[PDB]
Amino acid sequence: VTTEILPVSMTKTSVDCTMYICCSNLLLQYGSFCTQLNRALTGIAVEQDKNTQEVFAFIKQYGAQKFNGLTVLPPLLLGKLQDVVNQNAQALNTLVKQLSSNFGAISSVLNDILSRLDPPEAEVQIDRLITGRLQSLQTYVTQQLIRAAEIRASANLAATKMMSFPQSAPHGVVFLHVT
Amino acid sequence: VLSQPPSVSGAPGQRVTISCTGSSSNIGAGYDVHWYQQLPGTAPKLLIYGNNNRPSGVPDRFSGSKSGTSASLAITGLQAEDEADYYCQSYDRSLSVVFGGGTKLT
Amino acid sequence: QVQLVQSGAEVKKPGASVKVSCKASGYTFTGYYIHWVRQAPGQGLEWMGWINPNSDVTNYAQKFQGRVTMTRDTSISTAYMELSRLRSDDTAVYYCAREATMIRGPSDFDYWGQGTLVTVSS
Repeated sequence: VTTEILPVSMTKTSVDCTMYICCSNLLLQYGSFCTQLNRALTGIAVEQDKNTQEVFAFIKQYGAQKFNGLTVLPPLLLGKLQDVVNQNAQALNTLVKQLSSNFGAISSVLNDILSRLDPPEAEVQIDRLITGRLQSLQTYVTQQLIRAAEIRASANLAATKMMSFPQSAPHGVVFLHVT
Repeated sequence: VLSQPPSVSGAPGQRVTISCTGSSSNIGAGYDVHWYQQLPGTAPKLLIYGNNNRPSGVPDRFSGSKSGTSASLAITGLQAEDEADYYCQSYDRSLSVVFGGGTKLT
Repeated sequence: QVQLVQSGAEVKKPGASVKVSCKASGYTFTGYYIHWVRQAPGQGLEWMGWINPNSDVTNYAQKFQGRVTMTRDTSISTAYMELSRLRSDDTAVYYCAREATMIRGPSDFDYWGQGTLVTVSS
């Protein structure tokens, strides 16, 4: 009997742009890029959901305004799973740590940048800040794309594998192959 | 804005350093100094990003560092291909990028 | 791969304006940045200005304030430069560069464009 462990799932992380960017005029300026990022992230989330459906049939602090709109969507349904969880948490923690950076601005908050600095320079400053946070989210989206491709390949492999006795596991499955 | 030596010379095979001196508002403020190589007749190519990091397609002989309001690039083991224009840059408090002068390593 | 390609050369007379176009391919034009940097022949690179494709807010240098208007067209992924009121000192190669992914403050110009020679004389 040989035991093998296959990842099936990854934590669904959706982003709402309305409080991630923010007035409601910054949303009009910066909504397109964040809309592509949000659409890619919900594509990743729906991909993970049908991965679980096909195979089977900051996360501690979150369990939304405190995290700048960076939420975790709960799904409707031992080494490799530990890497999946650890690098997912590393990606999310790196993202949260990177929103805390000022990104070269006079401050990392939107209240102070409209307070002690003039509007015709504040427009450039706020552009730098919000577009930098959006590029950080772009880097997170790219990492989730490549990792979602990896767990996608593993999920189709597990679906083709589904004598053998299966058991559920956190974000994955385990197979007992009797031979 | 950034002050650099006009040109530098040297025989092939040894280490030579070029500098990049600026004010406290653009290097001393913590902003990343970047270095660029321009071969004659073509667009300048990325040489050093992130002040010490090295991108792909470029060998390890190029190196860079900062200290306070200064930055420095060094080449180790120079050859007949490395004679090209070099530039340094930094961002300021208005986040307006400033390029240094052209250094003619010849 | 990522490539930035420019239009042809211009032999515009003094008093006119340029329409220097920068087509960006291989990457999402929304996001990142499009900077314009000019190089007079025989001198070093000096900056002109950056446009952000998301918001169309500019940042010119203090020398080029009021004469240069960067416009972006995200449908064709192309950044237009309009340097109005040319003089004889504006004969230069007008490079179009792309700022890289920003981590802990602003970063380098990861890819550079082709060379547009704008010569201005009688």
